[PDB]
Amino acid sequence: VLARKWRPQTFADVVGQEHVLTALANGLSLGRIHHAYLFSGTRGVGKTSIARLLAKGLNCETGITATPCGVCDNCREIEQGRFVDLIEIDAASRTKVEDTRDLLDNVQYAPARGRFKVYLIDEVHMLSRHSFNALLKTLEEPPEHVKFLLATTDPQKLPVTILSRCLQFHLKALDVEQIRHQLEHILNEEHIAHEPRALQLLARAAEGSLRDALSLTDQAIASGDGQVSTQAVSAMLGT
Ligand SMILES: Nc1ncnc2c1ncn2[C@@H]1O[C@H](COP(=O)(O)OP(=O)(O)OP(O)(O)=S)[C@@H](O)[C@H]1O
Ligand SMILES: [Zn+2]
Repeated sequence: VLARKWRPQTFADVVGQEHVLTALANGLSLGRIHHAYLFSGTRGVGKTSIARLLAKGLNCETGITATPCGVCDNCREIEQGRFVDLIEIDAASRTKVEDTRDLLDNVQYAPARGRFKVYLIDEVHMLSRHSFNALLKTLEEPPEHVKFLLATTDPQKLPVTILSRCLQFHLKALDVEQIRHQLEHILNEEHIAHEPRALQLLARAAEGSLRDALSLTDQAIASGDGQVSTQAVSAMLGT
């Protein structure tokens, strides 16, 4: 679907989180790396995308950069989600509760391939109290070669002892114009027909989320004869 196909592959592909992208790039470019990053914000605004690019910028074979090359093996594997040094943890999953608990109790201090062992934790506020302390403990005695990239829609639900040990970045819900322009850009690249009004209606219905925006666009295309027209979208949205 559009959402997976148009996942940001470079900071330049990211829509509207400038204040965050400028700080991450400055830090990366000057070799100033903190041990833990926290990305907060609502739904589908780009938290995981940015965390993933940061992990990519940190392990690029080309060197620590704010512009991962995107063609080296480390970059390709991270992209595929099959990189040995990018350990993805989902605190919100009912199914991976043990793996979540175990991996955090057994941090692998030495990367096997890349220069850093990276942990990316989704919805970190949903971790058990046990794991919170496991994490805290690691953030208190920062293993080198190991970086923690946390994401969450509710930073406040997080123990202040942990929040305090991260570099916090607050992502904003995206503007109607920010979303509208991205949809237009994507549809132009896909060579899919669209009408101005139709895109305005989808951007508005997305209500701040680029992911919901792409999901609504994919539904529009599928139910509207392989195109995005004002008439078909209005009917679909109940305009
Ligand atoms: N700022 C953005 N710029 C460009 N595309 C984006 C942006 N935010 C979201 N997208 C699209 O939305 C999809 C999901 O975005 P994510 O980065 O996973 O959002 P998120 O903020 O982590 O959302 P959750 O998991 O619901 S909290 C991506 O694969 C993109 O196609
Ligand atoms: Zn690379």
